[PDB]
Amino acid sequence: SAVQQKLAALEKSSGGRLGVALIDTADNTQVLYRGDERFPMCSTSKVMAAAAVLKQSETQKQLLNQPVEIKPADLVNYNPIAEKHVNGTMTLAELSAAALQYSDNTAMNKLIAQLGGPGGVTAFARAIGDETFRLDRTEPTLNTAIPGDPRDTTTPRAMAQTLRQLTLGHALGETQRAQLVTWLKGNTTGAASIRAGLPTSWTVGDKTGSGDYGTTNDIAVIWPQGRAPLVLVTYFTQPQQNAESRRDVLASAARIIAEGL
Repeated sequence: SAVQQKLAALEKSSGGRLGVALIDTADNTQVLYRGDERFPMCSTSKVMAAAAVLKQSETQKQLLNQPVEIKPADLVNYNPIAEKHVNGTMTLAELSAAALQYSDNTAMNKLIAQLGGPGGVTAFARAIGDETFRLDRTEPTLNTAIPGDPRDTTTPRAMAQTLRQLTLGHALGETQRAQLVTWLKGNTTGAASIRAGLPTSWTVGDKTGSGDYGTTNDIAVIWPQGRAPLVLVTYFTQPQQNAESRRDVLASAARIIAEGL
C-alpha cells in the first residue's frame, strides 16, 4: 500500500531498521512494517513494569502508597527523579510515574525488584497474552541493543496489541487503567518523537526508549479529536553501535501514518 511504500522509503533514507505497528481501534485494522521482527525495547519496557505493579495493586489495594527507600547504591546511569530522593523514600506510585514520565532508570529497577526480577515482568506479559515480550536484564544493561540479541526485545505487533489491552482494553482494572493513561499522557520525553509527526490537537500518551546502536523508540496511544483512538508503536535501530538517536524518523513515520486516517 501507499503507506508501506512511504515507510519503506523512510527506512531506506534513514540507514537503519524501522518497525511500525498501528492499530486503528475504529475497525481494528492494523498497519504493520517489520511488524514481526524483534527490536530492542529499551525504555519502552518500563510500561510493562509499571502495568505489572498496577496489576498487583488490584489485590493489594494500598500497594502504590508503599514507600520504597532510594539508597545511593540504587542509582544507575539516568535517575532524574530518584536522584532527588536519595536517602529518602518514593512510593511505588511515584516510582511508576518517574519511570514512565521521566524514564528514570532507578525507578525501573525498583519496579523490577517489586516484581521479583525481570522474570516477574515477563510473567505479567504472558499473563495478559503477550508471548513475545521478554525482559531479561535490569537497567542499564537492557539497553545494549546488540543486533540479533533476543534479550529485552519485542515485536511491533506484539507491543501494539499489548499497549492497546493495557490502556484501552481491560487487562487492568478500571482505576489502574485510568492511572496508566494519566501517566502516559503526562510523559515529558516524547515531544520530538511520535508527537512531532501528529496534529497538535491530538492527545497523545507515549513512552520513548533509546539505547545503543542508535536505538530510538516510541510507543503511543493517540486520541484524535472526534475519532476512535489509535495505538502506534515505532521502533528504530541502526547498524553502528555509537549511532546517534533519530527521533525525527519516528516523527516522520507517525506523519506518514497520520496521512490517510
